[PDB]
Amino acid sequence: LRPKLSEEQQRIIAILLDAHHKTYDPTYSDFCQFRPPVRVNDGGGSVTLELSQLSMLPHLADLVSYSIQKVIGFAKMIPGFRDLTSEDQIVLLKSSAIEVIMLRSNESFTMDDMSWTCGNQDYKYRVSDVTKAGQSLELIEPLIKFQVGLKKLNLHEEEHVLLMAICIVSPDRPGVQDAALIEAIQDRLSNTLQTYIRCRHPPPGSHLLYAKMIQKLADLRSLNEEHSKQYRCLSFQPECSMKLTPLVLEVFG
Ligand SMILES: C=C1/C(=C\C=C2/CCC[C@]3(C)[C@@H]([C@H](C)CCCC(C)(C)O)CC[C@@H]23)C[C@@H](O)C[C@@H]1O
Repeated sequence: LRPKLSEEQQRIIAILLDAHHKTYDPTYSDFCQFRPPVRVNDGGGSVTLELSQLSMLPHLADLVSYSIQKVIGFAKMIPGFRDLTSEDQIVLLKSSAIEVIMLRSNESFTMDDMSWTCGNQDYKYRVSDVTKAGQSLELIEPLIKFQVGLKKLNLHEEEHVLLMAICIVSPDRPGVQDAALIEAIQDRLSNTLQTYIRCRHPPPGSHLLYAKMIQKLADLRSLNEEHSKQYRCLSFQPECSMKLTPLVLEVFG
């Protein structure tokens, strides 16, 4: 069976596409406003040197902080999100922030050279640039594999935005009060996605794709946990707080 998208479902997709278009600048034109990226000579991938300098942290922390703000904006536009209490809204945002950033970054990720390309060389982020931000390969390598796998799904933008929405509105986040309401909202979203794939996504991908996308959400949980572990280590570095931002400190602290 391939039930047609209901008027409500079509409206949901429209709202999410619009929300994404208003919160994700494909030209990355604001990036020049972030603290400048600095790339020290670390061909050896020296953890000691990376931690001593954290040369790329101010820039990437600003990029992440900026992205969290955009995600907050996107989330507020998710149909039903505002029906939740502010406490639940914040619980969901803080817990999904890094995951949505990883998902949305797939738009700048390119398999041409396995980097996040957001402009000229200055705004091209490679594994080496992330390690220069004090991040561990224990996180970055799996992150890259995740990006490639997500790339290969060749998601329509409709699927991309629905996946980010579903990621955010997850009832199984620690601290949520009204898990029931959250699940109802997510189910409305998941049903839209499943319905969209079944009647709009041409094979060989008409089906099976929903399962692959849901698996990505599971992968994201592991990446989230891995990032939290690495962020903790990074936080031990003296003077690190100044290289981050208040929003970043709050979300991951
Ligand atoms: C942000 C966005 C972009 C890229 C994402 C990247 C590339 C650089 C390194 C990042 C920011 C990863 C880092 C492991 C996260 C480190 C954060 C912290 C220093 C606080 O522990 C996660 C996603 C990666 C650019 C654009 O796609 C908008 C998107 O929204």
